[PDB]
Amino acid sequence: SKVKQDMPPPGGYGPIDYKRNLPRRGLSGYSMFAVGIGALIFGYW
Amino acid sequence: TYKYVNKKEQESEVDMKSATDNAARILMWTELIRGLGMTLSYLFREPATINYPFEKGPLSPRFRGEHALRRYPSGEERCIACKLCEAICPAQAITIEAEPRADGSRRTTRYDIDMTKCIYCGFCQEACPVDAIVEGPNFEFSTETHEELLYNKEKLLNNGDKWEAEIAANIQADYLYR
Amino acid sequence: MFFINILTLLVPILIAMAFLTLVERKILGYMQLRKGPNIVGPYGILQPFADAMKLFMKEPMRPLTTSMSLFIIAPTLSLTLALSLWVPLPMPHPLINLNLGILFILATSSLSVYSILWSGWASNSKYSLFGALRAVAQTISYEVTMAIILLSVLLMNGSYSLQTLITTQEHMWLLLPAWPMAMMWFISTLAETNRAPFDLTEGESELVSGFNVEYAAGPFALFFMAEYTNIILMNALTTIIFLGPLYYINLPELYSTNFMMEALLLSSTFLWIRASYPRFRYDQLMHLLWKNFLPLTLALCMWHISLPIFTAGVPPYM
Amino acid sequence: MNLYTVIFINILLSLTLILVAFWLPQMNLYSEKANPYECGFDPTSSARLPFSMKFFLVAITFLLFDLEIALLLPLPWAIQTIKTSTMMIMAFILVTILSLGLAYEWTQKGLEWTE
Amino acid sequence: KPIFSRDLNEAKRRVRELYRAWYREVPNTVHLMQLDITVKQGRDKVREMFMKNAHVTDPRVVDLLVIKGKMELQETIKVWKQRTHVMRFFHETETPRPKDFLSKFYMGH
Amino acid sequence: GVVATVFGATGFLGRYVVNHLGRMGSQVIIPYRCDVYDIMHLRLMGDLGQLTFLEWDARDKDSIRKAVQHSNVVINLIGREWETRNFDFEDVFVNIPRAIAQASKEAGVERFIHVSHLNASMKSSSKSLRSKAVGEKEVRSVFPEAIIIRPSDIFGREDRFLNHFANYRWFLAVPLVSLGFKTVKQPVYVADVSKGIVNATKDPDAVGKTFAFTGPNRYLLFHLVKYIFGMTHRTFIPYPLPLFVYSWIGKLFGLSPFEPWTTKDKVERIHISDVMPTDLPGLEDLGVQPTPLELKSIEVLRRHRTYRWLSSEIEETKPAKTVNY
Amino acid sequence: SRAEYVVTKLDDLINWARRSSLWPMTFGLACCAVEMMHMAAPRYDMDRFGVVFRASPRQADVMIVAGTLTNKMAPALRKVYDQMPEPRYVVSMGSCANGGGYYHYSYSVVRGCDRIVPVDIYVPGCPPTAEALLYGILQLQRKIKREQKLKIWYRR
Ligand SMILES: CCCCCCCCCCCCCCCCCC(=O)OC[C@H](COP(=O)(O)OCCN)OC(=O)CCCCCCCCCCCCCCCCC
Ligand SMILES: NC(=O)C1=CN([C@@H]2O[C@H](COP(=O)(O)OP(=O)(O)OC[C@H]3O[C@@H](n4cnc5c(N)ncnc54)[C@H](OP(=O)(O)O)[C@@H]3O)[C@@H](O)[C@H]2O)C=CC1
Ligand code: SF4
Ligand code: SF4
Ligand code: SF4
Repeated sequence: SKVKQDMPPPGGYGPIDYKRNLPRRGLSGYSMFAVGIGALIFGYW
Repeated sequence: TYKYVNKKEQESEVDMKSATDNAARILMWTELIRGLGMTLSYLFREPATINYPFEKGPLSPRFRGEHALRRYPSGEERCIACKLCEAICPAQAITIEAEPRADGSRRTTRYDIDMTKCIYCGFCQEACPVDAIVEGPNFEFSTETHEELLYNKEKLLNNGDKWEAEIAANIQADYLYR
Repeated sequence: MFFINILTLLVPILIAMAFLTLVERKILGYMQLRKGPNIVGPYGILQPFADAMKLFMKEPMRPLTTSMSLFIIAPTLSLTLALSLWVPLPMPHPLINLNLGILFILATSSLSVYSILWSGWASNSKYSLFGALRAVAQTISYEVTMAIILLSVLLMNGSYSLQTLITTQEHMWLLLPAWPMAMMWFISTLAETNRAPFDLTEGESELVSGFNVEYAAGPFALFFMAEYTNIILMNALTTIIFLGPLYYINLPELYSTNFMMEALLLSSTFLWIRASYPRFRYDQLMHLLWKNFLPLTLALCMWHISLPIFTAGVPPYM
Repeated sequence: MNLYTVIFINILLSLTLILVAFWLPQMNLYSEKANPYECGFDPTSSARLPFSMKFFLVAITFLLFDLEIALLLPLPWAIQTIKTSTMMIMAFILVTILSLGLAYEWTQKGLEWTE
Repeated sequence: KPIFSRDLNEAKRRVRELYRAWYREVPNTVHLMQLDITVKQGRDKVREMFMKNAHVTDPRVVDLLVIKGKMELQETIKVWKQRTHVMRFFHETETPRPKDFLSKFYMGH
Repeated sequence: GVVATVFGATGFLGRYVVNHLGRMGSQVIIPYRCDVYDIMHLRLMGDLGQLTFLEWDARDKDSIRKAVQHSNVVINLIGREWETRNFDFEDVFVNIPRAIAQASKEAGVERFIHVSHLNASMKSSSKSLRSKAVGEKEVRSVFPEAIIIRPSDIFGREDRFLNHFANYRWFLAVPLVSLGFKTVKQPVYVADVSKGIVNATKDPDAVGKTFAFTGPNRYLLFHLVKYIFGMTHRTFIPYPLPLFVYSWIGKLFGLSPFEPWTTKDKVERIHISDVMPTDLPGLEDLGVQPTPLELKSIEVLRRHRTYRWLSSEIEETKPAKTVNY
Repeated sequence: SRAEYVVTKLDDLINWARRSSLWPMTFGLACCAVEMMHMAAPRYDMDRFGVVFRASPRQADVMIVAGTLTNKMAPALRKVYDQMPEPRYVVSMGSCANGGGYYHYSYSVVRGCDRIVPVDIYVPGCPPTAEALLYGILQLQRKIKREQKLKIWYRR
């Protein structure tokens, strides 16, 4: 009987993600302020 | 090899779009809303808490729990007053007195473990040459008094008889690693 | 009959606070990936009563170094004002219609800080004094801008009576014309109720407990009931001022239900924020309120002084 | 009357809660329990010692700003006037004066806490 | 070789300064820590502890004793040492054993 | 090698008795009827296996026999300052002591130590004292060698004496019979009484005798209360009040379902003057040097002060005036 | 049925309140405080049983002595135990607190927190599992359930 001992699989394990991923927001800024000003003017009217 | 966790990037990136984006970030609380969104995402996940009394966590065959003294299948007790257990116990929780039994056998007359003094390390069960003293899988043996936590030979033997099937199964599973 | 109305107002509010404690604990648990209470009764609905009975049956403390009169008045005043603030709220009809209901709210809420101040000073304990002075600083921070925000939004209502907001918002939320003021009002209420991120008057991490560190059993229960009653009250005030619910003269219950839904949402948002953000520093809170809210608050106050005149939209009086 | 009644009822409810809290539980009193609290070690000095205030200037500024709110609060009735030009000029002047005071303190570093 | 004091006279000067300091501090200690003893008892205890080392003749040993006494004095001046730590100087939990030969014979060996 | 059964451990004096026995290292048996929560303070008074708590009931004599089974010494501290709905002075001071003494005699306990009271007399104006005298007689009848201890008033942290008097501040002024005068009090220290009992558990000469544990000094009630209020820097406003009015006030206060603040018998015993030693042994016979009230009053009375006077020295109060009657 | 029956039901309500809401004091001395943190953690979640921590001793019921008690620390532990208002219970978790543990024969360790305060429950282990500490808390709750203070008062 040959040895049976805990070892990684043949070839190896799949790659591990460790590097930070923090997806960035798509909202522009001009659009946000435009929505704000539009709401303000509509409410004032 | 090293990396900069927080290094200055630039101090002149000026265009209207960048300035307005920064102003919107400051005045609209973009990252704060992002954190709120993360917490909202967590609210809708299945909680990891388990119904503990009726649902217990996993435990390996090597789990070091309440001690027990085993018997041979014929009902004979394995203990032969080695006192290797007593000599190796780092916390000096084991106390053994033995006499030559009426059979002419080497057996213990008293074997006391101070469970309030033991550090549950397993050195006794790994130094025992005949697998006499073991740490079963029991982790629920709290008491209302201190003296109940001073185990004697009868208590340890009763624990062994009570958990014999599980202790034997754990030893069967793990002994090849030992 | 007026007594029956008093009961039907007070008792539901107390029960609402009692179960708001449970809802807070459960929402925090679920956001944090745990369950929260669910043993004490079905889904833990008996938890607030268990806690109240335990606290009121626990031995109350009379520390040797305390000034007993103030030590005991402070919790009583806290709960008294917490309950009193509910009186003039229209939903849609107030229990007590006041011409200056908003000024009543301001004066009562401002007086409520003296409960914390006197409790912390009468505890005659160092951490209690720390908590009292942090309450002083917090009040200085937020009170200056809260009044100006209320004035700026009231220049569109036309009067100080709360009941007039219902007819002002008969076609559109006051949030839309004045969402910038709504944000600062929300932050100011968050700071006023001594809630995170502005949970500094009782800051467990820095002060073991703040003002109420020498308080056990019933007096502590009084403080903790006043806090949550005030939370619900402030969210309801936001719901009435901004987020004007629907009102139809023939369907008062529709207004009641819309108001309850919106106030519940805003209170759950309070708890959500508490679960999300870290705490402030009691100088950073004052600097925020004085260097980013007060300038913009003054600017918007003068903007809303100008707006009715140059739009010819001056509100009516009475 | 409808207001005195409700306020008195709230006061009586709070007082009854206090009375129950104090006269229901079983009480065991001794000096070690009744001593002041400080993380398990005896306080080294009284809590009545002076406790320096690092925002005293901002407090005495808050007084004046509170009186400014006092002056600004009659605006809902003020805007109901036929002299809208005068009312607007006065409101703008008052608000700008308040802003100038705040800005002067800010620049002179009055809003910064003492160290 | 001298730790501080060249000779026993200088060591004694240091010891007497320490005794002055402890004698001065006893009243403030009692008042602040709310001990259930009298100033007379505190100063008697200070004297007893000082005299417990009256047999020493080495200037270096006297210097060590004075240094450790100054350390205890600082610890007491500041309220680092609490009432439970200070009332240990009085041993008000000890039942004295006798020095009589017959009494010792009766109790133990 | 002492095994001692303390029948009133869960009390003001029982805790000290148990503490001193544990320090001596003798096995202690505590028969209790209260809740298990009320004995936690005794729980830590002895090393492993030294103390044995067992439940008992005065009605059930099997419990008494079980308690006194393997005991060499039986200390009986049972008592009560008011007549309970189920137990009255007669029961508390005669029936239960007699039953305990007879059970102990039958079991074969070497020593029995019964605690009565200094002014326990058959003619006393006080119901409790009159019952205590009969209890002494019955105990010495059913256990002829039983030791009898007769403490005066006992003062300590958990006492009903100095605390009782200092609590008169809640009533503004202090009513006294004859304005305190014509009343001599000789209070003893609880630690001294406990040490005396424990020492009597082994003193060879103590068997069969009656002791009177009394403090060193005798004060007039007026001067004693004045000293108490001086220690608890409170305003002392004494005024006279005839004994019948005092007893009516005690009757009023004794109607509470719980622990009465005061009672007719309590005022009677407060106002009955202590007797003189008169040839009884005393603490010095057992080797306890009585501790004066002046030394140990601060540790009892400091918790009744306001912040202003909390940190005041023992020497800031003028000592009382001791009579020599 | 009887005033005795009513008193028993009242005391059952009393004990239900006490055991359903018991607020351990934020107190941890050594390793074992880490397993206490893990029992707080999501997997076991003490809060599910109504057990929420409180920093002030004035607003606590049960003191969980979790870790070695040294001679320099014992007075402070006793002070916080005293300043806990009654009723108050003590759970000694870990071997250091049950007895002396690994450091039983040391010059600076109190051989058992029960030498300083009267202990209600003992949790063996080094450290005990978070499930073991939870079992100890349940045992304490059963102890509180069997109290009968009011029945004792009525009989008295
Ligand atoms: C049409 C002509 C006229 C037009 C006029 C209109 C002009 C446009 C005005 C746009 C401005 C909108 C008002 C927004 C006010 C925000 C004030 C501000 O700038 O934020 C301050 C602070 C930022 O922090 P900091 O980076 O330190 O800023 C100083 C930098 N040296 O930011 C903070 O205060 C955040 C700290 C507190 C966080 C609390 C947590 C809140 C969580 C989110 C709540 C979401 C719900 C809010 C809605 C409530 C509705 C009732
Ligand atoms: N000033 C004093 O304290 C003086 C005391 N004495 C005597 O010393 C003895 C101790 O009294 P003390 O302990 O000081 O005050 P306590 O009232 O505390 O003594 C009461 C003791 O008796 C027990 N007890 C009372 N009634 C019963 C009962 N019906 N069945 C069983 N046990 C009962 C109590 O148990 P629980 O409380 O758990 O029911 C408690 O252990 C008494 O005999 C007293 O007269 C002598 C002189 C003066
Ligand atoms: S426990 Fe094992 S090693 Fe020790 S005496 Fe018994 S058989 Fe021998
Ligand atoms: S597990 Fe370790 S400490 Fe415990 S008895 Fe065995 S050898 Fe001793
Ligand atoms: S009992 Fe064990 S795990 Fe717990 S603190 Fe002590 S050594 Fe660490």
